[PDB]
Amino acid sequence: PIYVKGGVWTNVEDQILKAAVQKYGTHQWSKVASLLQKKTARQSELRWNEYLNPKLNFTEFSKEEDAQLLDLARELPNQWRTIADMMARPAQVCVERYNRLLELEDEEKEMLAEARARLLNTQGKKATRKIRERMLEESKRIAELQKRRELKQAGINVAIKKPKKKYGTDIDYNEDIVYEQAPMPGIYDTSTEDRQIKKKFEQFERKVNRK
Amino acid sequence: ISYDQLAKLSYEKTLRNLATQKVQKDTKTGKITIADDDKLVNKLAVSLQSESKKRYEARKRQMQNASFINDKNKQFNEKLSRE
Amino acid sequence: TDQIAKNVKLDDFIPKRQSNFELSVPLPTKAEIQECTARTKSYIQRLVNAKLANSNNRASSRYVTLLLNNSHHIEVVSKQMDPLLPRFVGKKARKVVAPTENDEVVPVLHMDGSNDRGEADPNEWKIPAAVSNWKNPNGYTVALERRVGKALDNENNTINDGFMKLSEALENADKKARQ
Amino acid sequence: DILDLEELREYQRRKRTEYEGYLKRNRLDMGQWIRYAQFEIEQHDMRRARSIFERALLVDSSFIPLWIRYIDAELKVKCINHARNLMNRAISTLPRVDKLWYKYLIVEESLNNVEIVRSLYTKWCSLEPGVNAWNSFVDFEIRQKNWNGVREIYSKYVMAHPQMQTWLKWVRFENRHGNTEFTRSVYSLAIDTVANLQNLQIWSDMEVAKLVNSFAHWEAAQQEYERSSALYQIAIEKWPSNQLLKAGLLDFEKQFNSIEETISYKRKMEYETILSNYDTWWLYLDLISEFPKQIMQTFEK
Amino acid sequence: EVEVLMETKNTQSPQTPLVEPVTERTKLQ
Amino acid sequence: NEIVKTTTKQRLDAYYDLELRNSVMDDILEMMPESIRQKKARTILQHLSEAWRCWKANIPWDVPGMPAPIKKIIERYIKSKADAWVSAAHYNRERIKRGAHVEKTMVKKNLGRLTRLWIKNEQERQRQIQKNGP
Amino acid sequence: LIVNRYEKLLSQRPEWHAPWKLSRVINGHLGWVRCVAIDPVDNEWFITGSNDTTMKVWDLATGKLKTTLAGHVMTVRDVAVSDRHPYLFSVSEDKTVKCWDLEKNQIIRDYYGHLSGVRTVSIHPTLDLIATAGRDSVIKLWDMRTRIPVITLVGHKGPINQVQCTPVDPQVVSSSTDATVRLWDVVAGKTMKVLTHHKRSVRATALHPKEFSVASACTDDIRSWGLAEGSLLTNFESEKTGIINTLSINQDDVLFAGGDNGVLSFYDYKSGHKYQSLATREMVGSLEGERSVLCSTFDKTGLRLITGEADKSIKIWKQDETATKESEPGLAWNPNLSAKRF
Amino acid sequence: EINEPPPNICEQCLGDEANIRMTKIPQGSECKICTLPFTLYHFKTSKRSNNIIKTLICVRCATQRNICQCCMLDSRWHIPIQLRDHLISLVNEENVMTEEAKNDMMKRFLSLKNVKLGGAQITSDPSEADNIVDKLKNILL
Amino acid sequence: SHRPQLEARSGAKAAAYTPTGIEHARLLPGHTTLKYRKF
RNA sequence: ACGAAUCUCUUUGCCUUUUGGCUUAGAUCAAGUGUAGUAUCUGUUCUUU
RNA sequence: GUAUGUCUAAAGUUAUGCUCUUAUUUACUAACAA
Ligand SMILES: [Zn+2]
Ligand SMILES: [Zn+2]
Repeated sequence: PIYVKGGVWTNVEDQILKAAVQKYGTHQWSKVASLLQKKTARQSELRWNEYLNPKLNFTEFSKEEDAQLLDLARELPNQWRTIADMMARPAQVCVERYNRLLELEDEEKEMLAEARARLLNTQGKKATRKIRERMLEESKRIAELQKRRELKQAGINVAIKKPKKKYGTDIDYNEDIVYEQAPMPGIYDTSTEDRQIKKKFEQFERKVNRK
Repeated sequence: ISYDQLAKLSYEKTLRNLATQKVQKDTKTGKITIADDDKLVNKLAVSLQSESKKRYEARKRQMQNASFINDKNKQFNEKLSRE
Repeated sequence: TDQIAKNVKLDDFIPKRQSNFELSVPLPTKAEIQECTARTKSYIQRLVNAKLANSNNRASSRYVTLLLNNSHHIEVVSKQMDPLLPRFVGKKARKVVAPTENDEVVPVLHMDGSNDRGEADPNEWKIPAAVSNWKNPNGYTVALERRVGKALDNENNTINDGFMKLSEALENADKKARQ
Repeated sequence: DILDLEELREYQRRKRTEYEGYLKRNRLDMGQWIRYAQFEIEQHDMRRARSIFERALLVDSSFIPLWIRYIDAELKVKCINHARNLMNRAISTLPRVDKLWYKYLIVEESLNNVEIVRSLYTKWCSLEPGVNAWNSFVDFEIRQKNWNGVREIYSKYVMAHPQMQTWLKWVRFENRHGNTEFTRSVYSLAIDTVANLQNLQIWSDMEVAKLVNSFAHWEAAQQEYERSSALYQIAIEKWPSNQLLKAGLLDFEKQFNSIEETISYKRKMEYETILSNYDTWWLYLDLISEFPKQIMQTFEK
Repeated sequence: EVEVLMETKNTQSPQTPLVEPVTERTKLQ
Repeated sequence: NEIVKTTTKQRLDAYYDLELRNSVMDDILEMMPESIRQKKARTILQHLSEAWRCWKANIPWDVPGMPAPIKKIIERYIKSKADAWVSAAHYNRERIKRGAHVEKTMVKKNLGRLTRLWIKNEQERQRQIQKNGP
Repeated sequence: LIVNRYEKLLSQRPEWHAPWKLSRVINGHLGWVRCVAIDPVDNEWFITGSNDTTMKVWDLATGKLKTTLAGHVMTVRDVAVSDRHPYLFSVSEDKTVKCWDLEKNQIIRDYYGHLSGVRTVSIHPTLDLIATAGRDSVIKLWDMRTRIPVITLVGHKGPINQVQCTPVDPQVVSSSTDATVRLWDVVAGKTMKVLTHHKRSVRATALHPKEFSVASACTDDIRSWGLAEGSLLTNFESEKTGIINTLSINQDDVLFAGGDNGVLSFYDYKSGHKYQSLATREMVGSLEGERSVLCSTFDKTGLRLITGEADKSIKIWKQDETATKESEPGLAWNPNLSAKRF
Repeated sequence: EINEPPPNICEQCLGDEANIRMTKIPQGSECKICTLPFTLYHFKTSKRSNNIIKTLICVRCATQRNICQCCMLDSRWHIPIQLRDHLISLVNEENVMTEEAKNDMMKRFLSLKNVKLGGAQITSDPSEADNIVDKLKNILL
Repeated sequence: SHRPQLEARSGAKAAAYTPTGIEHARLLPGHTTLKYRKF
């Protein structure tokens, strides 16, 4: 059922919100709200600001601090946000202290599963689609190989079709060297080495053929 | 430690790895054939491969040691935590 | 043997004035400047002419400022072609990768060796991995302390100097009114 | 998986296309280049690997690690001349980086082409490199059993690094050396050079003080203390600002009078004391030690 | 700096109002 | 295939900003004595971007682990950028008053900028009020 | 061999120059004054290119805003009045190299071609041809009359922070971020010689007037180079000073260098002797990183330095006419020798 | 660009006339090797000979192979390039090939390089050519 | 995904590229003649 | 015990898969159903381990 | 519903703890119906 948001902060929900904040940061409150099926953006942000943020404090005030507080009250009359700032505390808590001084789970688990799923899924659709295409492509390739290999076993040699070249100057790199930038001309002689490496190459090819 | 020092210090090390255990020029061609021991070059090749292999396995061990979501993030938080 | 890195040599490091100040590097000769100008001016004029007569706009044709292939001899000619068909059939805006052709090697040669200041500095220069309160591209979750910061609301002291006087003033004023 | 030849060819192609593509975007990602080159090496096609390295080099020469990787790749297939040629080229390009030189040196050492390593070392040292280069060279030339020509390079090692540490190191070497005559000779040389370039055109008073101290203790081991004494007098004579020098002298006197030692040393302590502010203790000390005009003048002060 | 021999100038408007050229056309009479 | 596009009203901002980050990056590399990699410049420029945003917010950009010189440099460059922005905004608003040809999108942009500017001004005034009494 | 050279250095004496003081300050622009260039025919007015894009022309004598010029879109990174013919070239990050005509105060000819935001223009002294180079890493050469690019001096492997056109064979000195400098056989389309004696961005270069040389800057070191052979001339004593933005040399061998520190350096061009440091001031409201001299040039006289600082200020500097060898000498020059270049 | 290099045509090909009149169309075709514009030169060998001879390849290509621009043969020996490379491979060496890259982009790139190919290095300098010839002769007997 | 600018399109390639021979709008000859100074 | 080599660990050094732009945070946060698919749920029984 | 992107369009290149059965949710998707 669709409805108007609000309610009360269940601890699991709070935890989820915290996680979201770690993920997306303190200025994308829409996304975090979306992550919570019950609670609004504004609600969420407020909660983070007021209760949930770890760079707040809820430790009791020293006698000096009490003095500072009540003195502020005396001097700044009920401008409690300002007062809170002065204290260096969140405002509601300060107010409460001042006042003191003067005198179901299936649903929750659903959003959890969804939440964890989201947070562990950090890529735009382009990415997902791309990896999908990659694995599909791989599958296609192996299937093709299986055909080719099958035919070889059968006795019909089929050369693998090239990639249908996208443009006139598209390169196949096995045809010939990519952009043979040769080594710097030889000061020390290199002839024997050239031979040996050539032999090694040819030998490798032979091995592959036999393999 | 600069790359000045770390070079010389690594130079000093591989000299301890050594401490464990002719020129002919055709000036018209410019080809300076230094005919040297083929057994020693092979001993360089095997040693140098072994040095690189030792290092390669060293990372593999350190990768298999263990507030994140994916492989990279875990390491990225480790890049933050080291500070 | 006197060839190992023959391209590099110490005299390139040597400043050729530090020894002998007032080593009068001669400002170029006027006559030789006329030479250079003549050469380069001739060249650039030719180049621009080439550029111009190349282009299809016949409009820019009016701002345009024999051989032997052995001991054997021959006459070269340029046959005028139909001014419908493309002037330069060859050129077709090819993509071409350039080979560098850095056949001669060239040094990169800096003289310094800093150890004390050069090693003490990197500890200061090491920049922290920038993380935002705005925008993760990769969606890496990270610690909340590393996320949100500033931590400087403390001040509270100079701000109050006057407020006391003000609120106190109000209190006293009110008292006076009341009584 | 990779069974037949043609199939392997296709694999090679596809991989290349990936690698090539990724290079196209970020021409500079040397990690990507070197990875690609590793791939070439793996394929056992060396020429292509070489080409890749070359291209990579062109894209960014200053990245030393790339050079190193190329070098080692070359070494791998026992294509030693290519490695050597390349390393020479690297040196030519970037001589003022050390790791290239060291790479070359180790290669040659393993090769046991000792003459060539000497020759190259001569070159590198000739370019007025870091002290480190000199030291490594010396170590090489000590690991080389001989003790001549080494002398010449030590002489040149002062020429490039006129530093007292150099001199001291040389002296240490001569200590290893059997013939004590050269030790004294070296000391004489060093002192002479110091004398010649007396004026403010070298190291501070510290280095010279250190040198004088070292010399003094060498002589102390040897017979002729007369000459040591003479040197000390000469030193105080030739040099002003003799806090270090006087200190050393005092120490020597103590070793080898007592009143003098207490006097000058104590006075120094007063100077030190002054620098700190026990200023009362200083003045008192002066009064006791004294001279008495300077005691009462400085007392007044 | 109101005191020092450094002479500050917070200029705003043009003197020559984009008509008077910056270099003048030399010619015959 | 040497297309190279000019700047125009439509792509002016993007070009500006790329030029800026190139300049900043260059300066930082000049400063940096280790000769760090491009990947280590990514951290730098990203840092810069965050700084810019912080400035936009009027939240002071005080990252602890930096070297002071870098912090200085970035502060400078964002001041330059900021100056460019504010003046541009001012020019736009006069333009809008005049009733000139101006992009619907552009006018919205200007509204946004001027709002942020206003908020920044305002809370600066609050700060001022705090810092030296009513 | 070092001791010989050092000895020789000590033997010689770098001459005394009169020191400098902040004569005039102009808070004219509403941005950084990244370009400054002064009319070499008359020595009357000098223009300065802001980041605003409004290059403003300033009389020296009065100091007043002579007139604004605003044909560009993005920061006018460089300008260059041609003494040879009455054409104020300029250039922005908008990739334009617009040629103004001062006989009309409008723009005349644009030079399209540049792939990326061009940093510097230099006009050829003995030709009607101008050189320009930017992030493209390419120093192009424009024929003015015909407004085409004639030639493109490819070579540099990174953006090309300065350029200087000379009259000789090496017609272009191209100073890049690539930690190089190039001299070119312009006719050939080839670097005749390539000096590389810099660790960092070679991002401030200047031709000496009556010497035929060119000083260049790095992050600290400031070489000075003799471009006949393509040879080095002199290392300088810039060992602790900042990243040099600009490097204008005086007529009287008084090489200036502008610090990203903010500190105005001052060198004897012949020797290298740092004969004055001067920590600049910022405008009252500025931040402490902003005091950075981003531009500089001397007049025809050589007795007025002009500096485009990032405090939106165009500061001007006189040599002290009350100065002597005893009343303000230099900074007691001393070649350091600590594994140094001298 | 400027017409800096001259055309590289051999003798046999060109024909035995004291003066022929050829024409040059600049930027006049893509070559037969490297797909790249060049100055196409062409001529009837005689006046009344029907067959025109057009310069197939570009001058850079010609230089690179060290060949005629009309014959595709070595300018020295007037023989097929491949054949001459085989001959060279046989005497003095074991391996001398002149690999043209059969990919349309790479061929251009290769053409651009001012570097002689295997056999071309021998046949360029006439001394070396002569040496090769004498060695070949020796091999014969 | 979509990434900042680092290594600019260097006009090395554009130099080695073949000419187009198009006639752009502004390369039409504007202000043919140059001015000069008195000197 | 000194010298060396091999192995394992720990401390530091190296960051070794270790955040790659800009705009008005680039903008705005909903009223749906049944039919099907897909996945995910949960129960549900029994089998044998 | 589209941009857009792949695919096909035929001729043979000469080598020797689980399985199970179901019913329910929720989500997403759907030019399919309402
Ligand atoms: Zn022919
Ligand atoms: Zn060709």
